[PDB]
Amino acid sequence: GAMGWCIFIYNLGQDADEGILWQMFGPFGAVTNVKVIRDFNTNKCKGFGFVTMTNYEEAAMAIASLNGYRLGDKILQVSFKTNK
Amino acid sequence: MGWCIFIYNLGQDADEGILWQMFGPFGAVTNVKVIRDFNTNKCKGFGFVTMTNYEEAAMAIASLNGYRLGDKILQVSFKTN
RNA sequence: UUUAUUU
Repeated sequence: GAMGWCIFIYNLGQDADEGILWQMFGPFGAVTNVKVIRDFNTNKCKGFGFVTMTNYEEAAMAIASLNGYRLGDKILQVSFKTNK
Repeated sequence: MGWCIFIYNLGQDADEGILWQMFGPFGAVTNVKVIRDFNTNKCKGFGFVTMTNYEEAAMAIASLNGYRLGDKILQVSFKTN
């Protein structure tokens, strides 16, 4: 719908930035927003972020390819965002 | 803040209650956490306690290291970087 | 075997 679908990415590095998210997700389809969550005191990435994709089937393709992807030396976890 | 204490060789079913019961008697404790596998939610075998007072943390460590928890011998120490 | 897990 209008909100799109929100994807949660875990196991980003301390120097990860929005550019790394756009680059990873952009290829699978329309991406409308990205955000890296950063540590209040250090300004480093706390290790996770969010990407909003418009179309469910493109979001599902992204998650299938990127969940388990090795970025630097860490195995990413990616899935649709849950509440909290 | 306080002094962070590392506890290794916790079993799968270990929880915060067991850590509170062990370390509580030695002095002020402000946090306990058991580390769990994100998927299975089973304790991965270690946890942490934060105690406020350096000398009380020392006493807990010297007293509890080698403590037998179920079938397992615990390793307790000041947390390393 | 030394805690970033959902803005």
